Amino acid sequence: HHHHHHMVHITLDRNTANSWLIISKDRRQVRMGDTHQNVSDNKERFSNYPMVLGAQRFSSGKMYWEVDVTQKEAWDLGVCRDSVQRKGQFSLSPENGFWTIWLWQDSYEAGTSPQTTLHIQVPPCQIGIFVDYEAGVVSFYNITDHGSLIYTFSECVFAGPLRPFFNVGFNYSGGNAAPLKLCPL
Ligand SMILES: CN(CC(=O)N1CCCCC1)S(C)(=O)=O
Repeated sequence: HHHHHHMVHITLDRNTANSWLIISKDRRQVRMGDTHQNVSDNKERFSNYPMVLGAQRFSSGKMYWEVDVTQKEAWDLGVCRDSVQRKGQFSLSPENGFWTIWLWQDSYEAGTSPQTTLHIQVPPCQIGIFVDYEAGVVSFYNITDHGSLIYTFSECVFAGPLRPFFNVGFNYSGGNAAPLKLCPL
């Protein structure tokens, strides 16, 4: 792909984070803590899952960023509407305002309803995410495999401003403590 020149500097919004997350001082990394991180509750925090939003809002144009997923067993990545549900249980779907892919139990899937199997020969250590607001496209790229395409959501109906979306995943196994990291431009 040749989307690299639309690179944007994403930072994480602490106020949206689940209360167990630890976001680095530079707001570029996030990991699961082993306990509640001693913050007040608010209506923006994702309550049931270890999720956090980027601070940036996009309503036009072309945007690109990269995320490091090295040695994680589970995670979700993509974009979502600014007005997605924060509290309780929900599925990641375009009907609920999410355009995402994930790793779970040794398989990769796109967050359609129902979910779609992905075909990845080289497990990625970094993921590229491209959004074309006007075209209604969200695409995912395997940076470890020379930028190969993972998945394209087309005919997207965003229906609002978009925010970068992250889930570090649960750490029931003791094998999923590693962080998500926003990679430098
Ligand atoms: C289920 N987790 C503990 C927990 O209750 N929380 C952390 C995750 C978000 C909800 C809050 S664990 C064992 O760390 O994956």
